[PDB]
Amino acid sequence: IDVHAYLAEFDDIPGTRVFTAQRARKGYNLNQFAMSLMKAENRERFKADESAYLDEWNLTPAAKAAVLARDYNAMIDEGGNVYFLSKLFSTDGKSFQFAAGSMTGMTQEEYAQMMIDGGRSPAGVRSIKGGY
Amino acid sequence: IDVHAYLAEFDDIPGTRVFTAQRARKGYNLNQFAMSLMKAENRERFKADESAYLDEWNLTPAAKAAVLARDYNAMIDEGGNVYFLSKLFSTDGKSFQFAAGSMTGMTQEEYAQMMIDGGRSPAGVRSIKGGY
Amino acid sequence: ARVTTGITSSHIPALGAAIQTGTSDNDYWGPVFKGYQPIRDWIKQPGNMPDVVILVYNDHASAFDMNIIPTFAIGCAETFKPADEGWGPRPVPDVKGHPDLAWHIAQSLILDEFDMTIMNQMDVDHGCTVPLSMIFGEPEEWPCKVIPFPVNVVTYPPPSGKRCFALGDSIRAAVESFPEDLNVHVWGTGGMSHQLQGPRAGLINKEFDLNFIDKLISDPEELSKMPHIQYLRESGSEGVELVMWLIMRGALPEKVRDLYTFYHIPASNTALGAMILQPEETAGTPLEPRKVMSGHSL
Amino acid sequence: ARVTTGITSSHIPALGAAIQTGTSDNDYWGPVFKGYQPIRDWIKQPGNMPDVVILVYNDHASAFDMNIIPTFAIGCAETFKPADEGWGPRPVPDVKGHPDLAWHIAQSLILDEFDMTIMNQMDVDHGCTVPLSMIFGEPEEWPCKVIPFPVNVVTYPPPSGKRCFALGDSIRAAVESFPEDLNVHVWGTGGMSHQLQGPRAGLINKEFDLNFIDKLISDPEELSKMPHIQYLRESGSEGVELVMWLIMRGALPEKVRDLYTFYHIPASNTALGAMILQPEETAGTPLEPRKVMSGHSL
Ligand SMILES: [Fe+3]
Ligand SMILES: [Fe+3]
Repeated sequence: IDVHAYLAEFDDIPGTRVFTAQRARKGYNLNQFAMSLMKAENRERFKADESAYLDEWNLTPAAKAAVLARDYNAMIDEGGNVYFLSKLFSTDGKSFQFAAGSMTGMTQEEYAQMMIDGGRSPAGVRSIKGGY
Repeated sequence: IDVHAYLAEFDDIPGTRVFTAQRARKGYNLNQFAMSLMKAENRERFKADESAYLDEWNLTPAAKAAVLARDYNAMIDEGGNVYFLSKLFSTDGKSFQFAAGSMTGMTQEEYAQMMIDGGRSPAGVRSIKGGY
Repeated sequence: ARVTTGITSSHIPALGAAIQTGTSDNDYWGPVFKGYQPIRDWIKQPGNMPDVVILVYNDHASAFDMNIIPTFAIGCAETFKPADEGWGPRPVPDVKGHPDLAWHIAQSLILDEFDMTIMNQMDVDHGCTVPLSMIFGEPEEWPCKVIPFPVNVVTYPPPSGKRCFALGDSIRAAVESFPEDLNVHVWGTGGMSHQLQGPRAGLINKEFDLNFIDKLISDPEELSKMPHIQYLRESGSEGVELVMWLIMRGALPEKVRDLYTFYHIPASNTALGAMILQPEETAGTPLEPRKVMSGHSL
Repeated sequence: ARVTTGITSSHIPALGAAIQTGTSDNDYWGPVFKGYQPIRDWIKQPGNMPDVVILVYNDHASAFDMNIIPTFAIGCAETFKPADEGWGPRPVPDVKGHPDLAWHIAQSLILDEFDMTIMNQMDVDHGCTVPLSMIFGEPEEWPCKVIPFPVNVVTYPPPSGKRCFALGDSIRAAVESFPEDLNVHVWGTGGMSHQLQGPRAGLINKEFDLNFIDKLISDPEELSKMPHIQYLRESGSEGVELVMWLIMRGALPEKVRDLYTFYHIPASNTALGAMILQPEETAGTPLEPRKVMSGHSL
């Protein structure tokens, strides 16, 4: 019933940015960029010169630098959404596991081993204020 | 609550073809064609050669002939919806008052005098089976 | 954060045509424009101009073709262009939105169990801009923000009167929880009786229309129960646009005061209506005359 | 005209990529494809193969971009092409829909007060086609018709778990009023716990997923009241995809039998789950074994 209270609990979740309205309006140009890479003609033009392609989408400097550096965490900070952004790492020929592991600061090998063993435990990463 | 009894009622209204799914499926090509007249480029092409333009829309021979004859009653029998087709008569430079009167058999003048005098009366044209 | 006033206006494209061709003052159009003058003066007065207008209307196969047909949609973009309906884009200013309020309402309606479609880009057709030109004239820019709220009435079925009446109460509750103290209007456009198609085109039904106005003011709950077939039978195939007036009406309390009512036959193919309602509790003085009915047969 | 079976399945893209590259039998993928074998052998049995599948899934920003975000949509087209998600169109046959049943169901849901968006053109992403590949293998054409039913869980809020469970009950009602005697399935796709973004990517919660499976079978009405924050906190930011298992679940009666449950960790980033449920009154015999838990942690 209370939209404000419904959005505020999302802030207590560790290591997670929920794709709320405020992020969606922020990332609009960055997520529509990523959508254009569904078309093969756009993929090949983008790969021929990233920076000129990026300059047609009107990204903030922080968003464009995030793309060029392939820093998925910075891209999400500028309003990027993992499912629109999945078009970019697929353009690069990378898997969703690669992408996800590249946001954790583990090496690819450790992240793959962690999954084999059962994945990351919920213990300690449910609540910023509780600590559990 | 019963979809079949909801729709079947519509067939008791005289002079009226409600835009139900069944008409929408039948008119899909005819209405998409008319939507294309929202672009100034398409209007010029359509105008240059109508029949050639109509050939890209995969219409039935009846639907194609109704457009070329500008017979709006026959277009509606082919699934056309008046809101989509308004783009056709508008590309011709006609008004909605022209298009509606044309489907009544009335002349443009007697249609306009009837509107001025208060419009077509509902009496006798609400129900086929009931006669009112 | 407040819904102060509800307005309805018909939205026929010939009105904007009369404005563009300066025939707005001829023998046929004059009485229509004169009827809007009291609205034009009232809204301009100190304190009546809204900060934002939630504008509820049916897209006329302009923003939506046969491929994507939403029941309820809300525009959350910053800007909306006038659609090209076949004559070229209407020559009026761009409509500016209010993304913060638009997004707040969208999120609230979804949490209230409406299955909203969010639109971050779309052109606004005559359903949306004719009303603007009639109420605000021909400014260089519109004097307020506008949140377009398209409702499907083209492909059957449309939503029910009861769903519309309930959606307006939820919009109101989303407005009230918005943390800024804004003057917000809900407008419903379209109507009244008319039929644009087939042998029965030209249908007008002043008894239905005037009855509709009466009950919207005083018993909206009963009116929300009228089924689609009754609108189609009595008010013509296009008279189904009147269900939008229930969205406007549900955003006001039980007790409202009609400030001004205009009804006029004919206006192109249709019976033109327009009105202004405010919550009883906060309502201003009714206009004078309060009620005007025009046309050779009225 | 009857819903005989409810199936759920994870729709992870790396599954369709192990098939494409011929490595679906290596050591990592092998145990996954083997846990689907009892489903493939069950479904080809005469009387078990559906005429039509109503496939409920979340579009992953494929058919829908930021400009049009519908809460609930249904595909009423005759054909749907596999979307290009960055790797080129998935090399599987086009999905054949069922326009007469899809349109019957869309008209029925709107009559039942769901604000549906009708789609007559749309590409189907991995949400929809990966489960087809896992369950039907690699035929030249899919062996049945499929109605795609995309649900938003990308931009918040998604529909409540309450909304979702009620929706599956109205889908059941509309299939039962369809006058042909069709064998109709509802599938829900997605899940189970996973997180694709951020420093907490990798999150897997097998306690939450196994209790989810339990309650979905035996007390879905209670499970329907779980708020979104609990999915998010506990099963990862993409765990919210499990709301769609509730849509499948509300299309079956109160009493169901589970014929087969597979649960495996990991498959790419996620805990993979797949289940077959039938109304207890008409259920076949469960498979043997009835429940399979695989992967090194199990
Ligand atoms: Fe209209
Ligand atoms: Fe997914």
